[PDB]
Amino acid sequence: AQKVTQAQTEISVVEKEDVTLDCVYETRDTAYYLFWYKQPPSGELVFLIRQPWWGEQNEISGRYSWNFQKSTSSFNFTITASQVVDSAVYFCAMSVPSGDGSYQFTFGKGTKLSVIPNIQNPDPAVYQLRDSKSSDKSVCLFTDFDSQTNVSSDVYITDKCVLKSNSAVAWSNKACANAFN
Amino acid sequence: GSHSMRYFYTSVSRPGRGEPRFIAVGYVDDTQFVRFDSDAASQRMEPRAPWIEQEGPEYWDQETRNVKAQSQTDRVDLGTLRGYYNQSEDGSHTIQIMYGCDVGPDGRFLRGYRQDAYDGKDYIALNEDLRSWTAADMAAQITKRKWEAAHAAEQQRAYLEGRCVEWLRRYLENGKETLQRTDPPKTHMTHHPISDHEATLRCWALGFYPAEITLTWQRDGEDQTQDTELVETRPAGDGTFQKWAAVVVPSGEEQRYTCHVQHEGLPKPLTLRWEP
Amino acid sequence: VVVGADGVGK
Amino acid sequence: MNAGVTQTPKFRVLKTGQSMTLLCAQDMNHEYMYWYRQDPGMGLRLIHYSVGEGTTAKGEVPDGYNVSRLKKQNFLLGLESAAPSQTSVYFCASKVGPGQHNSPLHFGNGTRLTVTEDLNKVFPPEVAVFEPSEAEISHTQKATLVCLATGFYPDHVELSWWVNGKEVHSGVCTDPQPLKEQPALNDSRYALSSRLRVSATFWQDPRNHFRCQVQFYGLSENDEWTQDRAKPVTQIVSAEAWGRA
Amino acid sequence: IQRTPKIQVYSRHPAENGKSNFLNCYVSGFHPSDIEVDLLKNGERIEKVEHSDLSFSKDWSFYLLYYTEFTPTEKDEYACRVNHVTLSQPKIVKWDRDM
Repeated sequence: AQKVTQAQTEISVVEKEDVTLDCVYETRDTAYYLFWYKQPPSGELVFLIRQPWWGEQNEISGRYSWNFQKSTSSFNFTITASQVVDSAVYFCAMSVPSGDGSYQFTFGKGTKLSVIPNIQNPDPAVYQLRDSKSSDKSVCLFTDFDSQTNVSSDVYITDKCVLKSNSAVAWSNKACANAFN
Repeated sequence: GSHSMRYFYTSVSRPGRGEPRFIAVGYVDDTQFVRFDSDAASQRMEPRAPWIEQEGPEYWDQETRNVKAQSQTDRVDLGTLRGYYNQSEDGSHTIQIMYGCDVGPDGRFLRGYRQDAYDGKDYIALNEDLRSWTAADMAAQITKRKWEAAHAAEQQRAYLEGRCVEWLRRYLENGKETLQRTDPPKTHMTHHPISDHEATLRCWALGFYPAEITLTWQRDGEDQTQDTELVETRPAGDGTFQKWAAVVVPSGEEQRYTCHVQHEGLPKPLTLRWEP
Repeated sequence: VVVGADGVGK
Repeated sequence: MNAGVTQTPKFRVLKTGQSMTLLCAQDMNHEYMYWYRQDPGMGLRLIHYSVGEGTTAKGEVPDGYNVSRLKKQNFLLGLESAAPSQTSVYFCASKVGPGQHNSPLHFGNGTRLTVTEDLNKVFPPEVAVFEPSEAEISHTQKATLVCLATGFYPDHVELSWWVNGKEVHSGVCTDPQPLKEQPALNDSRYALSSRLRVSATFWQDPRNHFRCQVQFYGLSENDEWTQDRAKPVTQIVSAEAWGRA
Repeated sequence: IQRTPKIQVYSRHPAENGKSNFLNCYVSGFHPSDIEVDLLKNGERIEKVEHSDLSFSKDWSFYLLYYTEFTPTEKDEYACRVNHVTLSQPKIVKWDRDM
C-alpha cells in the first residue's frame, strides 16, 4: 500500500488571501519522508519542502506553512498573502525505502492553483482590433473585467490572462458582443 | 526489573573484493533475536529466537528494507571517512554502529544510545539528553556540524523514546517465557595443587541467565581479592552463560576459603567450600 | 525493530 | 554552481515507428537517476530508473521504452518504435543517493514529444498582430496590441513581443498553453494569443515598431518531405505593426 | 590500533565420556573482525563447525562463539586454533575440562 492522494483537482482564490491545498498519504512503512513541489505554467518542477516522519507538526518558510498530522495521515500546504505568482500546479509526494534499500517516490496527481487578482475599479469593456496587414481579419478584446467573471460555436475564446488587468481574446471567420456569454 | 534492546551494525570495506560487508544483530537483554548478512543468499532480516518467528511477513519486509537502507549509507560513509582521514583505497576499514534503549521495572523509558566508531575507536556519540553529539576527533566535528544542521538527533530520539520502547515491551511480553525467566547458577568447586606449598581453588557457576553475576571469595568470613582471578563470562551456546573465580591458597588451608555467588535468580546468595 | 536509516550520512 | 539535471531535446515530433534517444546529464554526482512522463490526469508515472553506473531497472510504465546508464553522469531514454501513446512530456530526474536518503528528486526542464501517424499533419503557425481599438485609447489612455498564432501542430511554440529591436516583458500577457482549434480531434491544430499593453502616447508615436514573434519547433532537416507546401521545419514566424495616430 | 583475541575452550555441559555434547571456542576482545577459527581433534580440523552472528562489546572489540556436536572419549585431545592479523602465527589453546 503506497499511495498519495490530492482529492482537490481544481481550486481558485483571490489575491492577498490564505489558501490550503490538502494531501493524504497512506503507508505501513514508518520511516517515510513527505515532499511538496511547485510546477509553474513554465512547467519545471521545484522542491519547496521535506517533512521527515519524526519531524514536528508545523514547518514555516517565508509565506509558506505546512501541517503534518500522522493521526490524519495528512500533510496540508498553506500560503499566506497569496500573490498571482503563486498560481501553479502543486504536487504532494512521499518516499519510502524500496527493496534494495534505496528511497523511492510516490507522487500525488497534483492540484491546479489559480491566484486571480483583486480588481478595485472593474471597468468591463469590449473592443474590435484590426489586423495590421489589412487582411480585414479582426479579434475582440474583453479586458478590465471582474476577476469573478469567467465565461467562454466556430468562435475560439481563450482563457483569462492576468497582465494589473484581466484580458480574454475571441475571434472567428464570419459578433464581438454576443460572445463571452 | 530493568531490560534493554540493542542493535549492533558492523560495516567492513573490501577494496576490489566488491561491496563492503554489513552485519546487523538485535538483542533483547542478553538474548539475540534477529540478524542480517549482505553475503547471505537470504537477503532478508532473519529470526534467531523462537518468540520473534510469529511476526508476520510485513514486520520482516520493513525490517529488511530499513536495515538494507542503512547498509547502503554505511557504504557511502566508508568512502566519506576515508576522504576525511585522507587514507588510500588499498586499506580495509570498519564502521560499527550500536544503539537502543533501556526500560525500567515500570516499562517506561530510562536511557537511549546511538554510538558509531571508525577502525574500532569512538567516532561520534549521541549524548544522554538525546539532543546533542560528542565528536572524538576533527573528522567527526564535520559529521557533527552536518548532523546538527539536519536535526539528526531528533530522528534518533524519536525512535529511542518511541518505537524502541514500544517494541521492547512487545518482545518482553510476546517471548516472556524465556526473556523474563531466570536460570540460577548451577555451581561446583575444583582443586589443582600448583606447588608443594600452594594450591588453586576454582569456584564455577553454570547455565545461568541473564549474564550479570558476582563471584567473590572470603577467608575466615572477610572479603579477599588478593590472589583471586575472574574469567570473562562466556556463552554456553544454549542461551545460558558460564563464569568461574579462582583464588590461590596455602596448602592445607583450603577449609578457611568460601566462595560467594550472587545472581538475579537466587533469593539468598549461594556459598561453597572445597570438599575432598 | 530497527531505526529508520540515517537521513544524512557522516 | 551546478546546472542540475540537463535534458535535450526540449521538443521533438516523430512519425509512428521512428526512434529517438532523450539525453539527460547531471553535474551533481547523483547516484540515482529517473525518467518520468507527465500526462493530464495521471501526474508522474516513472518509466525506468537507475541506482548507479550500469544498473537500469523497470518502473510502473516501461513498455515501449528502454534505457542505458553507461556513466553515472547520464541516463538515455530510447524509443525504438514510437507510438501515438508516447506523445507526452518527459522529465528526467536524479537524487544524491544513500549518503542522503532525505534528498528529494531534482527534475529537469522536460522534453515535449508529439508522435503522429503522418508528418503531413505538421504545420507552422500563422501569426498576425491586431492593432489597438481607438475606443480603448480615449477611454483608458492605454493601448492593448493582440498577437494570434493559428493553425500550427504540434503545440510547440514560444511567443515573444519585440519593441524597437529588443524583447520586452513589461505589459506582456500570453496564454499559458495553446488551445485546440478542434478539441474533439486527437490530431487537432492549435492557436496561442498574447497581449502587449502600452501607454497610448507610445502606440501613437510612429517611431515605435512592434513585432509578435513565434518560434515553432517542427521537422528536423533529416525528416524526408514530398509535398508542394514548404517543409514545416523549426522556424520563426513574425507579424509586425507600426505606431499610428 | 589492533586488539588481539582472548580464547576460552570449554563444553556446553559438564563433560562425561561417551556422552552427547557441544565443544565451544569463544574468541573475544579482538579487532578487526576478519578472524579464522578451526576446532581440532588430535590436531586435525573438524569440518562441521558453526558460529554465532558477529557482534561487539562496549569497547567495540568483536566476539564470536564456534561450536560443533561432540562426544568426549577419555582419550581424544581437543583444541581451538585461532588466526588473526595481531598473531605472528596461529594460536592453538588445548581444551582442559578438569579446570
